[PDB]
Amino acid sequence: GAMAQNITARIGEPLVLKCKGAPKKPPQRLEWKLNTGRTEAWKVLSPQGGGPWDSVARVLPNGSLFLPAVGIQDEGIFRCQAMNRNGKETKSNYRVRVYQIPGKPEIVDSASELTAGVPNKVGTCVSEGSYPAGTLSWHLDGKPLVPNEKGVSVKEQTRRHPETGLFTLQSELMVTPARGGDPRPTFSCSFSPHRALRTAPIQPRVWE
Amino acid sequence: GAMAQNITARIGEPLVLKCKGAPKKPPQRLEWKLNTGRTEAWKVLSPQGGGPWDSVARVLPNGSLFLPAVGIQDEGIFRCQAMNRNGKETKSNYRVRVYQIPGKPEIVDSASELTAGVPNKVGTCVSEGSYPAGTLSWHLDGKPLVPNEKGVSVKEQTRRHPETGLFTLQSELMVTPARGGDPRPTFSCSFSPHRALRTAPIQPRVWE
Ligand SMILES: Cc1cccc2c(-c3cn[nH]c3)c(C(=O)O)[nH]c12
Ligand SMILES: Cc1cccc2c(-c3cn[nH]c3)c(C(=O)O)[nH]c12
Ligand SMILES: Cc1cccc2c(-c3cn[nH]c3)c(C(=O)O)[nH]c12
Ligand SMILES: Cc1cccc2c(-c3cn[nH]c3)c(C(=O)O)[nH]c12
Ligand SMILES: Cc1cccc2c(-c3cn[nH]c3)c(C(=O)O)[nH]c12
Ligand SMILES: Cc1cccc2c(-c3cn[nH]c3)c(C(=O)O)[nH]c12
Ligand SMILES: [Cl-]
Repeated sequence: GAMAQNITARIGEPLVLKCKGAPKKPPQRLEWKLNTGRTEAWKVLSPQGGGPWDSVARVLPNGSLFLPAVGIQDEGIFRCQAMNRNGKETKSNYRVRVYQIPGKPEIVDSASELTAGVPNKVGTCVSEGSYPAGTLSWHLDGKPLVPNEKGVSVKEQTRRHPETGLFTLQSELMVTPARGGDPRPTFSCSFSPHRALRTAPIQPRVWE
Repeated sequence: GAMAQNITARIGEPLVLKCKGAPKKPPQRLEWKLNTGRTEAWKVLSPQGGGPWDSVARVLPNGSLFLPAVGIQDEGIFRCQAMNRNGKETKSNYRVRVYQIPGKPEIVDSASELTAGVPNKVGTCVSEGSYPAGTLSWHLDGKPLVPNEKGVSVKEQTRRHPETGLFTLQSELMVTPARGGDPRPTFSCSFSPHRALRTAPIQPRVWE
């Protein structure tokens, strides 16, 4: 596409996009153009408004475009074109990506006792309500645990809420602990999209 | 009053105030209370909306209060109170003051020729369209010119636009230049509400 400002908008929160260069109050010669999941190619929005788009996006007295509640379908490109009283044309170009922060991740069904030298199911971590999906990762004493490595196996699962489209992630961690290691290791789970959300650590005990 | 967050809102621009602690989507147990120039003491706004207030301020799906175009009469106090799913009450308290930036100040009717030793009309400076009024100040070589001093006299005039309520300021500067000084001094005028807006300097000639 063209040079744009990248906007990240939270699902459910309002979004205001400025039409740069426009008159501060009506009358204004401006046009908004948007191409999102709600549109078949470009849709033109006028200051006069009207029609179904009035429940979704309206042009404000100052010429900004306002979306009361951003949803998944508003991902896309939003463009404004305006004229001054002087006569200069100004263009504004936005790449809108939407997001939702899931709830705090949770470790469920954790093991109390690992046996060094064999593979062990450590636990299952669950994140609910993210958009885009994101990923779950595991940590040992603060160091990141890399899958397909030192007897570390991770399996993951993504599910979509049938109506909101928000993702629920489930991650299963299996380790083979090393004979002669920390007999009380600390495992955590973190969600990464924005900062990271970490779980409460689990501290199982190992046969050495 | 009580402890509040101070909000400065530009006349003509939208304003969104977050109702902290509220659920991100309906159903929500929340109330907005506002006391501004549009109200006789407190006015309560509900998520259901309705009535004349729908042309002025509405409660968004996330419980924020939205004002499409702030005006002078929206100065005052905006309060929210909410219950989350856990059950805690959260309060949000805002003191909203509105403002407008005037256009660039201009020197009109400047003198090209001053005579040192007598009082001289240097010029007249004009600012249009501020809220609150603000004040005009004069500068000599970049250093601020203080009234009631070395033959420095300033007279000022404030006018109100009969429909928008915005202020137009007019300032007249009179100096008594000093014999033996800069024979080509530089005078500017600045508006102070936020940064300061300065005029193009005027450079008269002084007969020492
Ligand atoms: C009456 C009226 C005024 C303004 C826009 C629309 C649209 C529409 C155009 N693209 N997306 C929606 C429709 C429809 O979709 O039928 N009707 C409208
Ligand atoms: C109750 C309520 C609260 C907040 C916004 C709206 C809008 C609306 C404003 N801009 N875009 C949509 C409409 C509508 O007129 O459909 N109703 C609303
Ligand atoms: C590259 C670019 C950046 C920002 C705005 C535009 C517009 C445009 C938006 N409304 N009206 C026109 C157009 C075009 O449609 O030509 N191109 C643009
Ligand atoms: C201040 C004031 C003057 C006149 C009417 C109303 C209404 C109203 C509600 N439903 N129909 C009208 C409300 C409100 O309940 O928000 N406030 C008002
Ligand atoms: C009652 C009423 C009549 C006509 C327009 C609006 C708007 C509005 C239009 N563009 N932007 C905002 C709002 C609001 O969303 O507050 N209410 C309105
Ligand atoms: C001090 C203070 C800060 C923030 C909100 C409130 C509210 C209140 C707002 N809507 N509903 C109640 C009240 C009250 O009116 O009890 N006091 C408050
Ligand atoms: Cl007046």
